[PDB]
Amino acid sequence: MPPPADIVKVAIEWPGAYPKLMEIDQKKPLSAIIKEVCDGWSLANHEYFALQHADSSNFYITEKNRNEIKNGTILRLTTSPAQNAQQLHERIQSSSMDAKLEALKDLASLSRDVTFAQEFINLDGISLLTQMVESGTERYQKLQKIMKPCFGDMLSFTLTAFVELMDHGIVSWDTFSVAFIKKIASFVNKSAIDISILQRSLAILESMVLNSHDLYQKVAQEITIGQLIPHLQGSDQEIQTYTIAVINALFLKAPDERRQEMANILAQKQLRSIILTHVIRAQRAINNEMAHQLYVLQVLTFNLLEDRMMTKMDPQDQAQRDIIFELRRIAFDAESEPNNSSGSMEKRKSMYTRDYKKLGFINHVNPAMDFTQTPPGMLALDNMLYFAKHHQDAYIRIVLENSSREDKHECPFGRSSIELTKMLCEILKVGELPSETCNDFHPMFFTHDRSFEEFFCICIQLLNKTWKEMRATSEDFNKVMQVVKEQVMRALTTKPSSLDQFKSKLQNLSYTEILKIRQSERMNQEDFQSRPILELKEKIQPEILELIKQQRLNRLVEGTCFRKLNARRRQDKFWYCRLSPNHKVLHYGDLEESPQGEVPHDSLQDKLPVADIKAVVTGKDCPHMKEKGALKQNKEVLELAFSILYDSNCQLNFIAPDKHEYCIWTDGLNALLGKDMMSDLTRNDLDTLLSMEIKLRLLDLENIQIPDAPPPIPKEPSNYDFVYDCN
Amino acid sequence: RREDFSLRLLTQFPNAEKMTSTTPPGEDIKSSPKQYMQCFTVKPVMSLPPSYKDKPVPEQILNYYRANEVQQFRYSRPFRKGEKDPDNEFATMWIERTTYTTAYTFPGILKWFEVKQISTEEISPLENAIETMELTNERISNCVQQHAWDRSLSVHPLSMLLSGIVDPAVMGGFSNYEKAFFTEKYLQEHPEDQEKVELLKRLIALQMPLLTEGIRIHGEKLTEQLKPLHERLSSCFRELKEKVEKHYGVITL
Amino acid sequence: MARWIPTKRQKYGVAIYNYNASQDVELSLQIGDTVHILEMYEGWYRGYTLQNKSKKGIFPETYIHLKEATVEDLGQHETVIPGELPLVQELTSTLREWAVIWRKLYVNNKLTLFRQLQQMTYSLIEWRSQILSGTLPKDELAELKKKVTAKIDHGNRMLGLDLVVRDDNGNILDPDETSTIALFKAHEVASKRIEEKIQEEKSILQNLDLRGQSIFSTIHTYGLYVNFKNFVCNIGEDAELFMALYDP
Amino acid sequence: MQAIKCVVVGDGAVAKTCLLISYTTNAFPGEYIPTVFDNYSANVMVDGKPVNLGLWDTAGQEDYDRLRPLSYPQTDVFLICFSLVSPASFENVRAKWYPEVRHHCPNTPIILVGTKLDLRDDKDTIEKLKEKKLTPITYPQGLAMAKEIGAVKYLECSALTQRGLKTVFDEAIRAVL
Repeated sequence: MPPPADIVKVAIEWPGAYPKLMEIDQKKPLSAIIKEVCDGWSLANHEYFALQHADSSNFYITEKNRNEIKNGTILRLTTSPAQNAQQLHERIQSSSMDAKLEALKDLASLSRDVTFAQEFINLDGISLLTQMVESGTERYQKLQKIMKPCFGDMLSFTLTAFVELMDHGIVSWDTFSVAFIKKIASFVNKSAIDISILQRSLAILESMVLNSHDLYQKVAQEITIGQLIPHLQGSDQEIQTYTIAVINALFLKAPDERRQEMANILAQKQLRSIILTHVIRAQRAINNEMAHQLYVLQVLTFNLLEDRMMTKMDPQDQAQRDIIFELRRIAFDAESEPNNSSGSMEKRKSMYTRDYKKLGFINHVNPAMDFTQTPPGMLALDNMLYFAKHHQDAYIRIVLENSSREDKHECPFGRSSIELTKMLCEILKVGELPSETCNDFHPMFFTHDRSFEEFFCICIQLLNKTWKEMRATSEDFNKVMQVVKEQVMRALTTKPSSLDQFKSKLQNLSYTEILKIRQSERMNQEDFQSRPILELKEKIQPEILELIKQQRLNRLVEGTCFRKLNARRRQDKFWYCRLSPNHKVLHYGDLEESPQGEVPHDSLQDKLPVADIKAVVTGKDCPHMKEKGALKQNKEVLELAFSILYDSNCQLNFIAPDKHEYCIWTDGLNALLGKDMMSDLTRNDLDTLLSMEIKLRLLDLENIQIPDAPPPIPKEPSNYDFVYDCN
Repeated sequence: RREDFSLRLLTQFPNAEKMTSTTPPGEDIKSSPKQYMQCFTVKPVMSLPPSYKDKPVPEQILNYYRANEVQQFRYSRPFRKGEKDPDNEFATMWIERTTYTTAYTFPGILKWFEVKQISTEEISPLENAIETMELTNERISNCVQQHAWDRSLSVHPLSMLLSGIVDPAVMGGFSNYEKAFFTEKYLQEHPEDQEKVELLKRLIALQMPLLTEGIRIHGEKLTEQLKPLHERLSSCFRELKEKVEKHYGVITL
Repeated sequence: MARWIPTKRQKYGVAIYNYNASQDVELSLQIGDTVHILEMYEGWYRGYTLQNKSKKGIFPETYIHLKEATVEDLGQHETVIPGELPLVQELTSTLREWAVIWRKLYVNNKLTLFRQLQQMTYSLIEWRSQILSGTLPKDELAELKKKVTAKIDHGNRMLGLDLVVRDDNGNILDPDETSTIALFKAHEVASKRIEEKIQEEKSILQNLDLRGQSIFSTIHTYGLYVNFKNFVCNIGEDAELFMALYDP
Repeated sequence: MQAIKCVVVGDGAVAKTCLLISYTTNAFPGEYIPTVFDNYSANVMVDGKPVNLGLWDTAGQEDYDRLRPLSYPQTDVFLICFSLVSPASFENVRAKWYPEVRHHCPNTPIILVGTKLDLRDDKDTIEKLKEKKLTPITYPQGLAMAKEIGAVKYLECSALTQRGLKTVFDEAIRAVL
């Protein structure tokens, strides 16, 4: 509630005015402060000047931005945002050239000013940008033909102002006319140009893409994959950034049917590899933004594989049936007669049985029941096809090894391929929706168009070689599959950057010696933490958390003199909330200013089951805080405001006496919700107590140490023929 | 009120789940776990004040015996039986009032008790009209009498009544009687049960002097704001007077 | 599962780490998961668990951290120093008592006392660890024995528990129920120390110098610690500082 | 011991009759007794002291505007009503009832009250509203209308529920007291 320091000793200037430092009070309307300042500089017409910070902002002081007036921040009086907007209509659209250029650099610098943006959008000067750089382009053609460096700089600043006024959105996005995209095209379509023009032009390309899908379609004719590459070849990092962002945009707003096409075109024009050789292992830097761009390229190829990942395609379709038959022939024929290539149905069942009890398939009526689970289904088939094209060596050897073994040591190739593909898809983020969140990029994916597929082939190779080193079976098929996934993790953490490095890392991970190194790292990470003992501790976890929960629930029972919606004027800043031992009824609400708090009776809000209670939202999440009128409470009770859902019309918009008890209450309610807690006190107390507790267990073993790793099991006499009986 | 009591009882219990067909029990619930219950206010059957059978008993006496020393209870069951005309609700109203005979009489040693024995009834809209209008009449008797002894009184509920009765405004009860029973179509549906409709005629007949005390005490307690009221009341009142004389065809008294 | 042997050399039925529930009475054992075993098979041990002394637990011999003896420390001479590991094992039992006692404490909020409980507990456990070897010289054993018995009785006086007895070398010699009057007077002396300690707690809760003289009644030789730094001035000539104590 | 007049009016397609009669009857939801008379009453303790009250349950047709003002004096509070699932009721109230009742007793606490809260979220009903271009208008704009008048309070109930119905009448009685 209470106001900040209103009396503030700030410098107040006007360009050319020597500052005079008073004790300005911020409470009175800013018209009066501007009035006294202007009269001090002998200025009438107060509404036509607005103060602004002499900060790097140059942002005009309105009522929205005067809580940024801190002791020592110089105030620089100048024209009010509406006056600056009108100044800009006349010095952005006009026929003067230098005035346009400098005023437009001003407008670009000033668009970030929302206070200016209000009246400038009321003036609609972005349309005036439209005229100045589409009409103005043809007014001065005779000599702009030679002014084109300076003219391009003018139009680049127009682009800057256009985007930095479009972001406000108070003016609709389509303020530009088609000649605007004609100029942007002339920037993207043509040969190399100035860095600023190309930068802001690619920015505006991706801006129209962002605006609408129709704007996407109409900009696509100006953004061609053939012409979008020289911007990458424009060695400057930022040109590469924006051209890859435009690539991502073209992937994004296109229909998936055209998304496959553009993934193919990315493949042919080398976009994958050429961006690899221009940024990744070249002399250009991977920023966070370059990480995002390369990541979204790889993820876009991934999610155009997702078209064959997500869905469940036909297992028994005759075309896919024949293509898996030809895959199983080019794979299995090294141990098959030439008769079974096109054998009868009865022979198909017989060869299924012989050749798939060698692959432990439960349903041997159709191997497609090992492709009937998706992802990938048909894209495991695609992996088989790629091996037929690129990795038929690993394909054939892994098939033959498992084609020579009925026993459980077998590698169920339909099953192994399907589940290997799906696991490395989830691990490698194959087929995910592109999002800027994940901020890494894998160069190993940019070393190969189908590096996904070679990843899968090399992991099947390492899988089976390590099986012949780990005598792995198909009852451990899940277990040794997790072993192979661990191999993949111990590769990916080291971040292999290409095909050869991934090969070398996986082979070095092939249980030769580095096991002792990584379990030594585990011994190190128990030496201060006791990892087997961590298993011990967190094993029986729920006792301490549950007792904490019922503890805090008791606290809810004994509750407090809670606080309300603006519980201020004769209002109950104090009202009790007693849970009854029912633990279904809560006695709370508009309860009087209570000295001892809880009188147990049918409170003014006497009932509260978990049943009506959906969830709680805390602080600014409270719709009464999101209430912008009579329920405007100040945000310092954030740690006090909650809002529990019930009946979707009556809320628990209420305030807490302080923070930690607020946390305790919310913990208890979440316990009623049956979820985690939200007191840090909770985590701290639980960790210290359980740690000490388990420390209160070492009392038995000490002065002799623990075998941390599990010993073997000394054998028993299986019978119960006790030499000494029980009891 | 009812569900305040429902709340207090749910308090008493875990498994706060309520039956909803408030009148009948549920056989599956007779055996199924997950305890059920159902709450509904019931009707305290009037006492039988001994030795007061006809005497000029005052009000306090009757009001006290009204609520206490009670061992019978009813619960009136709105129920459609017949054709469901839109214009009316009365064409089907059949009331299966439920008898509640408990062991003892409130007040008692316990603020509640079991029921010892239950039974139901079945009430024709003929009858329904009969007793409903009847009880309405004695309610009028109550208001007129209570201001017949009291004077320093809020005459307002008298205005309540005289308004509500004088115009069956949103729904015309008296014409409803006419159409439902007085019309001979009913006396082909229930020819022999003209014995009933003649009772209703007798009832509106006795209503007439009763509403007449209503009118005269209104006039005595008439204040200037009651005047437009009373003019419409008396207008429609001798209107319904001649109605009972001939249009209702009841023999007046 | 068979070939079990009647012996007491498996009362060290002591866990090493987590296990599984493969047997009827098994689980991921804790650290202090002692099982008071009788059925002695070579590779596997089954006998009454500490948690359930009416039920066995069948646990692998290498998973067992067996030691020869019983829960005792002096009959088979499992003391690192003779006779006082009986004290530390009863201490451990007392620690398990404190364990549950606080595991009811948190529901009430007096829990600063809960805190000081665990801090005394940390004192106790680190003493446990230091005495787990033959570290200290034996006079220090005596002194710290008095201190740890002090802490034990402090807890039990806090926690409405008994009076333990026999301060020196065992706390339990005296309750051998051999004499009787000595028991009464030892109970008496323990009560004295308890009352002294609660008085000193409620007094050092207020006073901080009467405690000093209560300590210094016996000893009367002390040393006032002096540490001089520099005389701040320019004497310009050689000087000599003469620090003597004077009684006006 | 005391009494309180009050009036209720609303659209004729909703029969607030059912509301009041089920309330004072106290009977089960959707099982109330339909009577032959209007103008119901209730003797209820609200807070501390019991109070009687009778509700002028009036016919709402406009041609009955000529009888209703005769009872306008000493209307302790009024209860203006509608149906949530009826935008037609919205038009009725906003255009006729709200204006002329505001005119008639401009200085007396007034609470608008919803209706058919259960029907307001009947999916078949609201899909009929869309296939008849009636809008299943929700609470917040109803509250917005309450602010339009700045009514001393606003609520909704539902007859097939009695939800808030008790509370409806609770604020109703305590507005006077």
